[PDB]
Amino acid sequence: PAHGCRHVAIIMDGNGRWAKKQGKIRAFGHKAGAKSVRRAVSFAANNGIEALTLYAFSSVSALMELFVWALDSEVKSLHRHNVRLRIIGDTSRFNSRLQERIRKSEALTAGNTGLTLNIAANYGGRWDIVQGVRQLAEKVQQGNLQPDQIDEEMLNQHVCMHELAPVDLVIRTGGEHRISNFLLWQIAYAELYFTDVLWPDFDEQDFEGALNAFANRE
Amino acid sequence: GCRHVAIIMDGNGRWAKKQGKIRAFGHKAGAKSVRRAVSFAANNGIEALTLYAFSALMELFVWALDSEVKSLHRHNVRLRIIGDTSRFNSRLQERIRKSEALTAGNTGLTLNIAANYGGRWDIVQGVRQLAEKVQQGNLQPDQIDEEMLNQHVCMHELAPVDLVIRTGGEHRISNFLLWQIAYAELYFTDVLWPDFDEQDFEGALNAFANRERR
Ligand SMILES: O=P(O)(O)C(O)(Cc1cccc(-c2ccc(-c3ccccc3)cc2)c1)P(=O)(O)O
Ligand SMILES: O=P(O)(O)C(O)(Cc1cccc(-c2ccc(-c3ccccc3)cc2)c1)P(=O)(O)O
Repeated sequence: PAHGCRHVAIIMDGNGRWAKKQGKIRAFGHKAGAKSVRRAVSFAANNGIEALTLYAFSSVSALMELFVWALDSEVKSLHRHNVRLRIIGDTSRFNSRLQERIRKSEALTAGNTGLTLNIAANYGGRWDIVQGVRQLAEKVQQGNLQPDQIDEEMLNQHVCMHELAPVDLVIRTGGEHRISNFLLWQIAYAELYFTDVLWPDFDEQDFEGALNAFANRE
Repeated sequence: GCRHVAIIMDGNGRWAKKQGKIRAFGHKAGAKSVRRAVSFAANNGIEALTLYAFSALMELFVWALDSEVKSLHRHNVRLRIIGDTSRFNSRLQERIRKSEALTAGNTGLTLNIAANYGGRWDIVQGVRQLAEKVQQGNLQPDQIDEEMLNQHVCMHELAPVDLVIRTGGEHRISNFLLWQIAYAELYFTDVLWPDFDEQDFEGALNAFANRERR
């Protein structure tokens, strides 16, 4: 599309600060944050973005259960919106019901032709590089791979989201200017966009602002 | 307290053109800004300063080493070059090795110059080392973890990078440090490298300080 942006990653932060400023509890901030997630996803779909990767930053094993569990009611709506869903992160420690649910959801939306929405859950950028590395170590132990044949491009095939367009833009709301171990390998050439807007208030116009920044930046 | 600053020095050529001068002029001013930045870091107890030049130079590299290494040593600065130097000519490689050997025991600022460096390359050199230990048999694929990999990436022996500064206007890491900046504060300034001075540097350090608090 015109903005030249195919894949956007967002570090969502500030829901709690937002609530507290309103004199409200964290639950209120979560309702507002989900509403902002729904709006950012439709915005992305309606604007020709191919992939949207979302990371919720928290101001632990159970939390990442709730989080991904909530996303369950959302699956049907997402499917109906022709969105392809994927969960990225270490879910190897999640009970196998979730892992099946997760794979059902991924199976279900797998053939949709709209926005590919990647949701981070128990994700870490270093972990991501590590699992890809383990995968190369296996091929070594099997005598199929020679250490010296290992290059960037090869490791690149084993990190999360290798099959999607490379990340063009990473937006971080909430005021902090750090990656906080979200994508690392994948952001080597991405435009980085930091805004003080808290996630609950980040809307279509804020998203347009980031895309135009990227459009003119490149 | 900011212990290790990494800087993506960008803007020399664009700067030259603004003055109506040739590229070589920007370089000259570029190198003076490096001198000033390194003095500033040493002058303020920063443990490590890592410099990445973002874009013959092999002979000039020999010259920067032969000419400045003596002063850095006198300033108790420990010098290290990071990146792929395996293909530079052997004389430059030797010069790099001696300069490093000469200042290795210094205890002041450790100045890391990234030459022919890339963040992905850096992670891959570490991976290859770990693959060797697997091929041999003294490492099980699933024994590999974050800590282990971290022990084979450049600068693992130094304080973790706290602040990455990119001058020149672009808002990208451009395949500079990747594994190492997972928790680093990122500071972008439109100031062109030749104009980046003590005040600009402190501004970034202040940003780090103030933000570290809030
Ligand atoms: O932004 P924070 O750090 O204040 C916090 O809300 C965590 C958080 C960050 C970003 C996004 C979200 C969030 C993302 C998604 C949803 C959501 C989405 C769909 C359905 C239900 C709930 C709710 C909340 C939560 P926390 O739980 O740490 O107060
Ligand atoms: O413990 P509860 O039942 O009070 C509540 O937190 C449940 C909840 C609803 C929506 C989202 C979340 C939630 C969102 C995000 C995260 C999270 C995100 C990133 C890292 C760690 C934790 C954890 C939990 C939790 P609620 O939103 O109803 O206050």
